[PDB]
Amino acid sequence: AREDVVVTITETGYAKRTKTDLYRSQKGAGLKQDDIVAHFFVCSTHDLILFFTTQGRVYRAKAYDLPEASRTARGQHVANLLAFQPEERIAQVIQIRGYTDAPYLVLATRNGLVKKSKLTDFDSNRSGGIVAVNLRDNDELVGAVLCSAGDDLLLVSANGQSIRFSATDEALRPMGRATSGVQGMRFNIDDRLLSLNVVREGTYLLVATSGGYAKRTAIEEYPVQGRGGKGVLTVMYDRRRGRLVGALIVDDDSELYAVTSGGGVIRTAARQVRKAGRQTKGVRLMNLGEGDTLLAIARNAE
Repeated sequence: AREDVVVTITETGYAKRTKTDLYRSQKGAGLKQDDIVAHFFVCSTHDLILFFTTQGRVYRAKAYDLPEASRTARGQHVANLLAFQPEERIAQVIQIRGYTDAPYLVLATRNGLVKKSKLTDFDSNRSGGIVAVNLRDNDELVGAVLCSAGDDLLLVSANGQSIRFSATDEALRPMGRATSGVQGMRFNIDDRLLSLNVVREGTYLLVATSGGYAKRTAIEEYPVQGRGGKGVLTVMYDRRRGRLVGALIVDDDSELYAVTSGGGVIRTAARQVRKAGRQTKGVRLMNLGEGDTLLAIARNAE
């Protein structure tokens, strides 16, 4: 059947689809990570869902390949449904209509590498997973975005460095799938890449530390620089406050979850998080318990 569906993927990696009309009619333990809707796509049963993995592969599924379930169900674990390799996990999910939807796919790795490929290079029904990037043994894929050569990309590290660069074809050449990435950001041994995002106007980069200190900064405050540098600070670090646990792009109406160490999952909105300068320390989340710490922040996708 060809139907309009809502595809939901939880933060924990469980997926399902629900007919749009049914989803709209549907609904003592507290919130848990399975309740976090990480991805929410209103699409067709016949559209494609691309699952980029930590091992640098991409698995495709038509939305009809995701099981039908009520809004309340978490669904089926994607790694199990799509026969991922042992220990392979979801890194990012992108819904597309077809392979001409954007000119490029840009990927980013834990170790700060980036790679652009033509989106049509992924138009293959070959086995389950296809290689999207060649990774070294101690690297992992962390981000994947659709973009054009007219876009800027933002990379953010756990130690609070950020780099924004223009993803022109001169600066970031389109490359093959089964090749290594090029340097996106340079950082210390003790650092790692948290996120990759396409810059969009009117948004904010919301950062939060393990100590629970959060802030959001207008995207304009991130300077455009050459790919591969150390970038600039996006937080004022202090040992008492901790490293970054999350770096998300939000709008004034974005809804979020704070995953605490000792109090489960708490709801927060971007509007609850203080707007401040790029090199500011952040403000402790009010709802975070005293002595509790933050494990992660997650977007509430709907």
